[PDB]
This record gives sequence, C-alpha cells and structure tokens, in this order.
Amino acid sequence: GTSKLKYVLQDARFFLIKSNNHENVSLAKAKGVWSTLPVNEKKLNLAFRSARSVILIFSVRESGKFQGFARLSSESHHGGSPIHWVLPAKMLGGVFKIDWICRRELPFTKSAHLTNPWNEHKPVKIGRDGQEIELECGTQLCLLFPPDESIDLYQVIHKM
Repeated sequence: GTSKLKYVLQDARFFLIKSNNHENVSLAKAKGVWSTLPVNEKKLNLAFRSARSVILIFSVRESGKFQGFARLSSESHHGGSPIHWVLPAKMLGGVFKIDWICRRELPFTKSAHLTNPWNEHKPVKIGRDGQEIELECGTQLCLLFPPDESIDLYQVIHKM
C-alpha cells in the first residue's frame, strides 16, 4: 500500500540531489549516507530541524531519471569512515545518515506534468543540486515512483 508512504511524506520538505555519477548513488544506497557541498549542507541541516521529514530525491546527471528517494535521519557529522566517493574531498561537508524510502528509478518523462514553484515553475526534473521542491510537487513526485516492496516504512515512522 501507499498509506505509510503518505504518512512519511506528510508535511515533509523535499530537496533535489544531483550526483555526477552512478557510483556515488550506489554507495549511498548501500551505506545509507550522503555528503554534499557546504552551501547545501547548511540548507539541509536547517531543514532537518524544521520538518518532520526531509526527503532527498536523487538524480544522476545526464541519466534522464531519478534513482530514488531517502529521508534524512540525522544532521551532517564529521569523522566516521572515509567514504570512497568517486569524486568528479575536503571541500565536501559532513556526512548525513539517510533511510531509503524507494530505491527504484523514475524516468523524467513520467514527471513532465509536475512543475516546481520554487524554481520558476520549471519541470521538477530541472534544478541545481540542493534545489528545494515545494511540498505538493514533491509529494506528487515521490508518489510517481514504483513502489519499493523491499522497504518496510515501519522503522522510518519510528524515527519520526
């Protein structure tokens, strides 16, 4: 069902994350971590304190698709286990822990009806790394993804 998913997305904030390569998104999916540039790290730390759920929606540059979405489970922290990001290292901020909600892909062709008020109503696929996606557009975008039946949102609800 979609009921627990809708509950997780209630009053959430959404941010577009753009990765230059698939390798880093694969690492994030395997390890439950993400790191971004300091300008976006600051935005995400502020958002994490401000909302019940902060959702990162991932897109590998030039792939034509989103690769999934995840909920921040922490603010960024330093020192843990130098993640072997395939860089396109110090200019990177701290590490956020994330819980994946969906590891399935969504092609941009499926989101063409969704525009983001916070980016001049351009299609939601369009945006720099860290672009905030308004609540209604972000909710509808997440609901377009194929259900990920490997994920049990019960534990995610408990972190809220």
